[PDB]
Amino acid sequence: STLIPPPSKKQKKEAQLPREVAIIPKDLPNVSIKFQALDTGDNVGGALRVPGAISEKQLEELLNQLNGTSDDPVPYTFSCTKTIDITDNLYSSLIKPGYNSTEDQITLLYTPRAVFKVKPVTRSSSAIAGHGSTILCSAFAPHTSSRMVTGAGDNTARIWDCDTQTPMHTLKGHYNWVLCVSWSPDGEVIATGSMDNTIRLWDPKSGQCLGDALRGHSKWITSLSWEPIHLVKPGSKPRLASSSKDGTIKIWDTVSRVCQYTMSGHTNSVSCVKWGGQGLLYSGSHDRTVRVWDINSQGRCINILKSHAHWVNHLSLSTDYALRIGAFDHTGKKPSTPEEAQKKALENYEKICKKNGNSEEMMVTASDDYTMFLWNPLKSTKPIARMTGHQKLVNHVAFSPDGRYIVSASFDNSIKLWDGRDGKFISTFRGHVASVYQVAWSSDCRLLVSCSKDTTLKVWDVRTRKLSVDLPGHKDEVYTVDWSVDGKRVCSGGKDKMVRLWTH
Amino acid sequence: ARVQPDRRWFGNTRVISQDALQHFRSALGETQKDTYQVLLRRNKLPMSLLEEKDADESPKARILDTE
Amino acid sequence: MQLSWKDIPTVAPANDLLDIVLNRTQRKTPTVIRPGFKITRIRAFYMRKVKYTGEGFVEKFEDILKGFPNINDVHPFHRDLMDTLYEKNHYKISLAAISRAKSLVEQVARDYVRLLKFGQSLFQCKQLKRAALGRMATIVKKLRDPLAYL
Amino acid sequence: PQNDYIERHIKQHGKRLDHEERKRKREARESHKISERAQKLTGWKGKQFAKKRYAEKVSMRKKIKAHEQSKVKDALPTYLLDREQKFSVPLPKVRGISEEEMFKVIKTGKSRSKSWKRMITKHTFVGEGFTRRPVKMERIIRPSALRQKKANVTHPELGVTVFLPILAVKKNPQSPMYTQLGVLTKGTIIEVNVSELGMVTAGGKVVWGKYAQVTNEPDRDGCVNAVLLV
RNA sequence: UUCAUCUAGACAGCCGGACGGUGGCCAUGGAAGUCGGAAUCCGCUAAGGAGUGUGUAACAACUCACCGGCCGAAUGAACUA
RNA sequence: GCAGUCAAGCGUUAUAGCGACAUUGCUUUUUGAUUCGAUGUCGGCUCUUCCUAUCAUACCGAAGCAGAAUUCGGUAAGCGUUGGAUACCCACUAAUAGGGAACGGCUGGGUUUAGACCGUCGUGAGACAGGUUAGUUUUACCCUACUGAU
Ligand SMILES: [Mg+2]
Ligand SMILES: [Mg+2]
Repeated sequence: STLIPPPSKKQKKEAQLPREVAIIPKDLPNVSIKFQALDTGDNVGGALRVPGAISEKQLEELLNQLNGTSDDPVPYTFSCTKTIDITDNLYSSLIKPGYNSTEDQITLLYTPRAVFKVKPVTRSSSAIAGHGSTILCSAFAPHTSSRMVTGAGDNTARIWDCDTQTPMHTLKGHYNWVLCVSWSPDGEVIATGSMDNTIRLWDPKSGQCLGDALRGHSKWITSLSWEPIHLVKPGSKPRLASSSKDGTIKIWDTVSRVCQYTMSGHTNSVSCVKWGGQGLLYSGSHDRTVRVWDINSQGRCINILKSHAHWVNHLSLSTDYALRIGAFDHTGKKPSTPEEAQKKALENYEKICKKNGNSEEMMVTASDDYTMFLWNPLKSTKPIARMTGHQKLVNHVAFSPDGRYIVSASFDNSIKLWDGRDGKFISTFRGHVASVYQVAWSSDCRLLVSCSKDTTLKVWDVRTRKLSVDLPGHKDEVYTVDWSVDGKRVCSGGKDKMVRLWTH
Repeated sequence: ARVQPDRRWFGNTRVISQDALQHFRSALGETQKDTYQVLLRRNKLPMSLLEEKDADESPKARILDTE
Repeated sequence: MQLSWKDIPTVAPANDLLDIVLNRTQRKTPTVIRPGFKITRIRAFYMRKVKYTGEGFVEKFEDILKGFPNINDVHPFHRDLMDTLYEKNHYKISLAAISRAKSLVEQVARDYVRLLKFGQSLFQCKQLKRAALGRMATIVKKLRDPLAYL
Repeated sequence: PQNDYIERHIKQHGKRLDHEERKRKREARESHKISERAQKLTGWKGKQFAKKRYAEKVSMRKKIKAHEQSKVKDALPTYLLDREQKFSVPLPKVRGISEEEMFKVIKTGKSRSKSWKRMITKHTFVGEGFTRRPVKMERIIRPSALRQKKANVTHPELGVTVFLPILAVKKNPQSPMYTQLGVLTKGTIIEVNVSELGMVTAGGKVVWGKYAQVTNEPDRDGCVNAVLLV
């Protein structure tokens, strides 16, 4: 094993020398600061003088008292413009490095954060067997973290109980490889789209198949999306959109188990379909185009976006986490009535959708031309930004659950972090020695997990922009990874025919 | 000329840890070269892993794949 | 301006170009060498084979490269017309493939002449010459589609 | 003339009056002409003609088989489909090479009376930081044109060949003297850099050095080919 | 040498038929079997490909895949020496 | 070259093993950009003939071959294939093709012995990793062959 060079004799003498102590001064003068929001740029109080030894919690309470919301405070983070975040106190964060003097003002930008915290996963809970072939897709239940669905190449899916790390149900309806699995946003039905151009619906509690399979596609299913709960009328079940290799997006109403619309504008294989929160659908396909359809206009193609020089491999939405989670939260609370479920889903969607004046739903498309494009398809037809820097194709892309960051996993053994609003480049996550297949965020937007061809997972801290923990254990390539809604478990699977569950 | 069967031929000869990779990656870039220092011996390192530089632009897409 | 580009010599495909160059080497260079001759004579024989084949490939590639117009350097009207007719991207990519193949052939020729300087037997010199010609042939066979397009 | 002027001329004036009959008669004579060429062509042209005839017949039989087959009638993820690509060594015994073949006698002096210098005729690996010794003390000579730094290493799993740098010469089967001189012949065990292969151990360590065995004669073919020992 | 065809018709030749839904769907300035991409079905037949090639800007026209009429006795293919 | 794939065959009643034609990966990536150790035999002058694996000249075939020009190919050795500068350039030219009878008479570099100097090594006599300069071998009237002559 190759080791870093040892310290020299002079360095050992310097180590044996006594150390300085970073203590807070007592005669520290008052500092003038100006509050400003990151999303809106609104100034609170103008220039206010605070003690130089102000702590982050006391500054948060001061901001809450300025806003008039001390009764129900919301935890925020602070940054200062080179932008430096506030770790412990103002003196150590800014004054101790000496970048800003006491006489000069300090412009503090505040950004809301999550009340809860997710601890990083540091070990494997279990390595569960059962599948006969390579594992292709995995997903967690939205309501609970104890249910995981995994579809593999042995023409089967499996429902695993995450509390005991044991298999619970086996789904054996399909005839060919189960390419994609998905859970309903209300947690009622699991949809499996397979290699044999079919889709099957399953009740997970009984582990049973609901009627016959959905048929009509001529080639294998590529992606599945569900209608958002906040758009579904109460008392109704969400519809299922499916993309496939044949170039068509089919919409299925599961109440009558029929097909309503068959969008057919693409001339090549549709890579992915996503059902947004404003009654629109976005499809990325191998004909270098992204098609924007309207569900309210008989499935007509509203727009065609053409800016890529190769296949668009993946797309993501700003509110994608909210659309996937539906009405549930990180605490696993279940609404009593469909009306309450619809209202809670609407609030969860709006908290990400409507901000900084007008409600916007940004989209990001990652393609085989080594690049990504950031769009705002509602207001404009041109792309808002172009993200470049990857030396190989960008296989996966994901918005943060708060919609403030974009993470792109490419085939050049790298991940890249970009701003979620204007698409400016932030940082590079390095450490994988093979191509990164896919990525996943944590619930509080502070941790990231990625699976790679080098048989390893990696957990990264977004704030410090560095690797947190490397997770080996898989015997071969890891194809699918997911993080639970409560941020307690991580599931992974690949060519070793084993489901790896990881916990803190 | 014969080679005897041995399990030493099939073992790993050189490995590097993630912490060592990060240390050398951060050190490569912070070096301040002195004109009066000469290179007496080069350290043996996986330079293909350690030499990763952020690039502002990506190369052009290969058009022969699609057309 | 040139205004006309008819005087471009015929571009043979990959297999036909290989036949032309290799059979030109076999015809125009001496073919009888004996194992009882001096090692210097044997080395010179096989060096001449490698160098002549490399020169033939290089001059064919140069005749291709000089003949075709420069799409960016012509008048913008002609540039737009040729872009509409022949897809300027494919045009430049094919010509760059020709240029890169020329460079690779030159490098193979130089390297194998240098290696043939240290041959110890007729068998070894023959193997080195066959290796040089086979690598040149692989380089040329990789140009099947750009040559037909051109 | 401009554009497709010959096709326009054929459209507006036709062809020669005996064109169709002459072409039909030539295509009818083609079988006799092929047989006469096969029986008359001599030497290299005859050999090439026979080779091309064999290739054409094989292609025709494959086409007929494909038509008849047509008339009779890895478990990859979504993002990877529609995309394409004992402890015994593979060469436990190789041909022995004597010192007479390995070394070449170099003579020095005006009358060439001294014969103590020896030149290595095979390809060598000299490592990093190599400086030639002074000529008065240089007995063993490794010429620069025969020095190698990289090799084409083939991985048995996944079936890929990569151009990898050479790290060390572990064992030359002929002699430990050749091992310490760095001679690269067939059957030699070398150490190669495998950083680009992305191998990770069970403990999370990145593998960047492994062993390979040379499978060819670089002095014969101008390059080093090796198989990775996995 | 082994498979096949054959006076309820052997190989060549000549003549006739070679249809209808239909200009099948998408695409194209135009594309009707014959620039392309995926289906490649049904009916009536003795038989007739959602077409083997020539040909048209597209059609048209010819052709052969196949069937029939005349002719009347052996013939074809693959291997071996 | 190495490693692999397919299968017309070969082998067999144990879907073992050989295996033509094809094909992939490395060498080698995309916008026509921008000299690296020959350890021992080389070159001229004059002049003849031979090979064809044909550069030119003669006659043909094919090609988006309009004309002009050019490319590939066929028969073909009758006839030619240069002048210079220091292996590469310049020019003329129809063209400046390759090779054998040595490399299984004059003449320069080389086997150059005795003189001399510089460098490296050696305690030295001396040797060489080497570099420079100066340095006598002189038939024919014999037989045949060839050219002419009785
Ligand atoms: Mg000839
Ligand atoms: Mg002397």
